[PDB]
Amino acid sequence: XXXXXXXXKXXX
Amino acid sequence: KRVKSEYMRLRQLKRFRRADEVKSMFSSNRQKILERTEILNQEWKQRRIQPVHILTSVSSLRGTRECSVTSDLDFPTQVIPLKTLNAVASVPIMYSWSPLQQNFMVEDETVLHNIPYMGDEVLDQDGTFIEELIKNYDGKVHGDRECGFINDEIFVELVNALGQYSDKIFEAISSMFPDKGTAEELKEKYKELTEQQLPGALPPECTPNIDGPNAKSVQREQSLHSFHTLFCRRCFKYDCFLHFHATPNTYKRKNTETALDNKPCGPQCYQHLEGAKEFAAALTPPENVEWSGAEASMFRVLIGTYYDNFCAIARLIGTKTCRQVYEFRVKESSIIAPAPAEDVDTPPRKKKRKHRLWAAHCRKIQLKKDGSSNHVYNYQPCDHPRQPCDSSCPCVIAQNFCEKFCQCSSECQNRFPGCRCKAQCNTKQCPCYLAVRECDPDLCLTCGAADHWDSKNVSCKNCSIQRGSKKHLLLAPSDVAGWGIFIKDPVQKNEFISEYCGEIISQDEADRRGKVYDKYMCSFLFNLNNDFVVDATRKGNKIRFANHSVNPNCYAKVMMVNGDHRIGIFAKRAIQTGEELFFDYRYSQADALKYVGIEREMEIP
Amino acid sequence: ACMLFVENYGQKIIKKNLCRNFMLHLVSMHDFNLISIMSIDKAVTKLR
Amino acid sequence: YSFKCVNSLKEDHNQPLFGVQFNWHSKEGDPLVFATVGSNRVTLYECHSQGEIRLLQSYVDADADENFYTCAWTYDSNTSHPLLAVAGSRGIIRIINPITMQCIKHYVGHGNAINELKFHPRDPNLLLSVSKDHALRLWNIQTDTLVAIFGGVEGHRDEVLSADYDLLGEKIMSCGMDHSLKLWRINSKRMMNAIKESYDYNPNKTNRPFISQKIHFPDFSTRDIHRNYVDCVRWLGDLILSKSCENAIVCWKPGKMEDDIDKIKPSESNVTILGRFDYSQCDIWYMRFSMDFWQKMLALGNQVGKLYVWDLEVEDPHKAKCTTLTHHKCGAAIRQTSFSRDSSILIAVCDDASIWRWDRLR
Ligand SMILES: Nc1ncnc2c1ncn2[C@@H]1O[C@H](CSCC[C@H](N)C(=O)O)[C@@H](O)[C@H]1O
Repeated sequence: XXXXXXXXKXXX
Repeated sequence: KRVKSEYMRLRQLKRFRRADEVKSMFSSNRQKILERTEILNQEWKQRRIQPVHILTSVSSLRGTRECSVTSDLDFPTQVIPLKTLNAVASVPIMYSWSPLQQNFMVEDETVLHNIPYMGDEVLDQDGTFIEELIKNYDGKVHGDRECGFINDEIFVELVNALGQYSDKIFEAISSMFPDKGTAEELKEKYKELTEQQLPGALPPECTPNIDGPNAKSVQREQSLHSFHTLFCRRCFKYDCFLHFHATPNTYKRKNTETALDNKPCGPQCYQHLEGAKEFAAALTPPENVEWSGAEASMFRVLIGTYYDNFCAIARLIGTKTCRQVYEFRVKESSIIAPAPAEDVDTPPRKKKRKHRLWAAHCRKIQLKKDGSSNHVYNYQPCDHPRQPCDSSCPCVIAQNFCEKFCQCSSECQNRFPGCRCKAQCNTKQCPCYLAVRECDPDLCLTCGAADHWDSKNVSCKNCSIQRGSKKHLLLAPSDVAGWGIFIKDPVQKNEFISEYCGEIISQDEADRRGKVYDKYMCSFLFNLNNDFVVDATRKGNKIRFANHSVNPNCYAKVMMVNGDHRIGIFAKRAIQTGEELFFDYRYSQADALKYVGIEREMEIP
Repeated sequence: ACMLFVENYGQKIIKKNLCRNFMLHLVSMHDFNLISIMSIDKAVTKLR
Repeated sequence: YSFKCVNSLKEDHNQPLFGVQFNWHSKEGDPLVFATVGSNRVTLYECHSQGEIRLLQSYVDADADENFYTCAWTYDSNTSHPLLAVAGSRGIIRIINPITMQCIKHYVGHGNAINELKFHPRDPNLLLSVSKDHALRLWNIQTDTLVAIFGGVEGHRDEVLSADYDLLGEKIMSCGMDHSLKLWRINSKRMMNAIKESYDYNPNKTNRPFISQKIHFPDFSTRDIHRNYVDCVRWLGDLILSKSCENAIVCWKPGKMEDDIDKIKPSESNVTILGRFDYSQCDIWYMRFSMDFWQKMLALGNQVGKLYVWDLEVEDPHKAKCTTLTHHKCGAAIRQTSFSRDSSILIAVCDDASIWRWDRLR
């Protein structure tokens, strides 16, 4: 379920 | 044990035949590309371009910045002066918003289907709220293990999984996929395998529209069944997008409202033959001419309409006379069940209906349920199939009138009396003005409620929503915050301003939306009632872009527009041309400082 | 609303030739007490 | 497939780099000049043989404390001079001419910030503006007339960045943060007309300002294509390539494999997916891939600085023979991708104010 977290204006 | 690998084994074989297929359009597309590229190349060749020229030194602009692009290689680092750019005034941000003048219901959203971006400065601290959000959505994120679906022969292979040849396979089908359904849905689709396609945009039986020549002789109720199902009398429209099912339309009505001037007014009427006329009243060899089933359709449609006026039937359908219709009406009635066609007068005729007893009911209405004066609920039709308007009356437990749209009959004392304000329904002595509702056109004959509903001049003021007496707004930045709304012409205190129109949504979704909204600090939401809330995010009115004051020139009054909870604006003080438009949002004080802190005032004392 | 509509769109209805179904909608309003018999004649006349 | 990064440069501003553009609108033999924008600096340059790229004239913002994001070339038939438009954090589209030395055109009216720029393939004077606003504003720069918005009552609830015209110019793709790919038919007579009357106007004609349209029902849309964002989708002619942060690239066609794009009803939602030319280690959004002016090759870099590039010929994803050009020095992030006006020269543009040029080993 962690893959569904995306906060990627830039790199992680 | 599951169908996925077999589906893979079935998908690969159909994938095998797709290799030339996928090659086909790819190759074909290039040919389409081939013509396209050169055609635009031709005109590109036709249109001459101007070679660019580099900057030269600007004498009057000597005092400027200089820069140089660093060659990552050993190449010389070329140097050029900077040069600025033109100036444009900024405008406040605004979401792409859609105009609205009405109200709509959207069902609650049961899936995340969105993970919006945010500036990413607060997630470093409160980053759990997003997965708190999906908790509110109960872990139902978009794009969860869908991977297309199962269809065609592989769908047929699901049916074979039900039988034993083969046990965990069909249970697995109803387990993993988001659209797994259940193994019972496989059994029904096994029965659906007999057709494999929808029979049509109709029930499986033949019910074409009558003007369609192949229309079956569908009986009255079945033919009428479409309308009531897809019509809403509450807002007198088909699919009233603001009210889904309403009620059966069976009702009581007197049938003797007809003068009944039965005459041989049409060649071969029910008259023109004494005996034929004689048998008409008693039943309350036809000609060789036939009847279409479509013709028979209105016959059962129209017999309910009057059951008696065969001449009007003839005045409707021009195929045959009143006779050979009245004959068939006799002939049709020779088979079908009788009709109610009943007349009543009710025990209450006059007196005992002094409106003070409704106020005496209202004492009971207040002495137990309305004392809080905050418990407000959505109107519902208090419909009493056999019971009277009892203590458990749907509107009584809802604590409101028996509306005319309800089926509490006319004798019901919980009906609102009327609007009898002979100067105007607009001010304190008018109890309908104290009523949350616009003065009903049927009631305030004393204030011109229905008088010239097309016109725009009347003494009453509680007559806005019924026509839409809207003002002329303005769009611009506001003194206090961002965009703003302004009035064009002077208005007086205690006067109408256009209603706060918007989408109607539920509390939880709004609570789900608000926390997201408040994370970006958004509020297009007005507290509708104890049960619902009005959304104005995407759709919205024209006043949605105004701002706030603690002492504004205008205020909002809660409205009950014909059983609809609505919200307009009214002027606190005098207004002349070119004024701002604010109102008290009525938040918490911590909220108010957080949200509407700007007040636009200095310290006089 | 009844005549003011059909004053403009009956020829559209005529072109559509859904007359036998349009009255079916008109059946409902009398069944809904919205319009009595008196305006019923108006519509059929405006067809013709 | 046979290339090499032969030169690389960097600008001293050190802010992240942004929209790259190669002047395909040009003439053969003429000195090819490319352009790109950073945070607040607009940059225009031309490469040359022997690995040299002469510095060219370029400007910079000095008042609006606003980061510029996107840009594209421009050309005027009346003056016969090319121009170029740029966008960013405030979205106000600005079109400058090196000959005129100044952008003397004002266009304000977007909400937050433009995230997509493209002129019409045929019209040299139109650009629909997808922004952070969830709005689609088309502009006739030549006549200084705004044109209809797209979406609205059925717009994009969430952000949308990627959009594209078909090469012929009758349908528009659009996809973004919402994972929906809403798409409209230009060839609609309603706005086929609207453009025609849009093309002509006078503020002195009447008091009423020009009234453009508001189209709200896209022909097709879906969200099942990508469980996450979709940000790099362009027209593969009749086909439509696609990809997401999942390091996966694919095409799709509306309906079934036998269904024409024009003949489908707007109400249909059936889908057909096809294509596997994928990648890895680029798990984020907000990059721009690139496809050649001749539509014969496909290219992209990776945030770790490697390049994922292939052709557009009969080579198909039945096996998808990979091609993974790269360099060791460039690894920070290739935000932007662009070529020369051929399969010869490529610019690799990195986040850290730096650029890198790949050249053909023809
Ligand atoms: N008087 C006030 N002072 C500070 N913020 C205010 C305010 N009135 C409204 N707001 C903020 O503005 C939001 C409403 S949307 C309006 C935004 C802004 N006034 C504009 O028109 O562009 C609310 O979330 C509230 O927090």
